[PDB]
Amino acid sequence: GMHTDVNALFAALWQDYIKMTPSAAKIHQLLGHGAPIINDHIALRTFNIAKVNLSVLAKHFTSIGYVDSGDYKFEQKKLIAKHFEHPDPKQPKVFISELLVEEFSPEVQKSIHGLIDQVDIAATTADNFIYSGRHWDVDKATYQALLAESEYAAWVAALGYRANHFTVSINDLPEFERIEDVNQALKQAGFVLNSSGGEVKGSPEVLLEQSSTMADKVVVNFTDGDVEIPSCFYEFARRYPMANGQLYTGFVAA
Ligand code: NI
Repeated sequence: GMHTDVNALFAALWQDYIKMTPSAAKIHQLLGHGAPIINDHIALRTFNIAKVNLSVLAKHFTSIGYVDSGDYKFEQKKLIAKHFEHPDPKQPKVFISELLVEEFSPEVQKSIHGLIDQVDIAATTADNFIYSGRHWDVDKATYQALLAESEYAAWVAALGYRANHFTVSINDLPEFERIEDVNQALKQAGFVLNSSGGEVKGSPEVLLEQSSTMADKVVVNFTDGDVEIPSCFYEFARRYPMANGQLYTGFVAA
């Protein structure tokens, strides 16, 4: 059955995540000097297939005190999502999204169903489910067909059930005030940041600023090949107070 302790769950999720994301292990040490770092959030992904849907993943958190705190729809990416909050403010928010499989070609829908058909339903209630990885055989052509319509779908097909990212709470870092200053320390320590949308996405005026490392790389063992792909980035977020004084809790620019 599922974890009973919130600290143990995140410990196990992080141990799994850093295997894909060595940069996160290094930056965690850099910023915290060996102390634990407060996280703003983690992000998990799935498909809207009953066996593995948003609600199934969410039970791993609502069973140990998380509360449903926000509903989101992302139209362009064909996603719905929710975030969950724990009564202890040291604990990360939990962001869980699911791809709407019906929005894709019949061929992609069949392929995605084919992967999830291989998931043992019993695995979905075990304690390791959210960091259990791949439960399916998948070949390169299947990966490419998914990738042609959805990077999200391809990522889930390649890596399975594992954290997509952890996000450091800049608010809570005792030595830093500004995301720009965290970004500068990261570059000075020899990490490279994603600079596509600009190195900082958002602004104080939209109540949220985020930045990230460039994704590390991992080898995925497809049925017909061993392919190197991007795994995960490590993210950084500063939140700002709304009109009423509480921090903005959303996940894109307000
Ligand atoms: Ni995030």
